[PDB]
Amino acid sequence: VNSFSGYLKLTDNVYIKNADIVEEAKKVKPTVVVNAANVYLKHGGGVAGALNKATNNAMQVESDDYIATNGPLKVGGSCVLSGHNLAKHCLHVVGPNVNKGEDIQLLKSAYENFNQHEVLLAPLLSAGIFGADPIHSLRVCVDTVRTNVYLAVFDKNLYDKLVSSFL
Ligand SMILES: Cc1c[nH]c2ncnc(NCC3(O)CCCC3)c12
Ligand SMILES: [Cl-]
Repeated sequence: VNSFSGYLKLTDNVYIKNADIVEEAKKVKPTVVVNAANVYLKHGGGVAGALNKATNNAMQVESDDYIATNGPLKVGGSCVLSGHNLAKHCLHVVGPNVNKGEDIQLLKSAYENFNQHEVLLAPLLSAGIFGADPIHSLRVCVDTVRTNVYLAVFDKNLYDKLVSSFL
């Protein structure tokens, strides 16, 4: 039993809800919130820009130190950093950004990072400003993640189409 509430169940292990991931994380304070990161951990917009804003830029400060030490992530890769006031940990996951010409096949590799965590709050990887089809992203999520994932979809109109088209 967990404190995730109001989710529609899609599979044994995948759940979904129309919700602002920022407001969800503050309410639940999950063990892991997933960020839709880029390789530079520059949290300028999208889910990443919103989460960082909610941390009063502490996420960005921590991220800049991480990059200065370790260099950029790989597309499809991840790192675990602090969750600040939103969660215990933030799993920064880099899905391919179609608006940069990045290979969409790397989306499966990106979702594989979720399997290292028993329970996560997460957005659809490569959706929104990363330019991929959110329906496809949901399919890859369901077919790749085996741990318990609570997907937050910000757009109510997008949320309804995702549910209404799920096979
Ligand atoms: C930008 C943002 C703020 N809070 C959020 N919570 C969950 N998802 C998000 N953006 C990913 C989308 O696919 C959902 C609708 C268009 C992009 C956000
Ligand atoms: Cl977005």
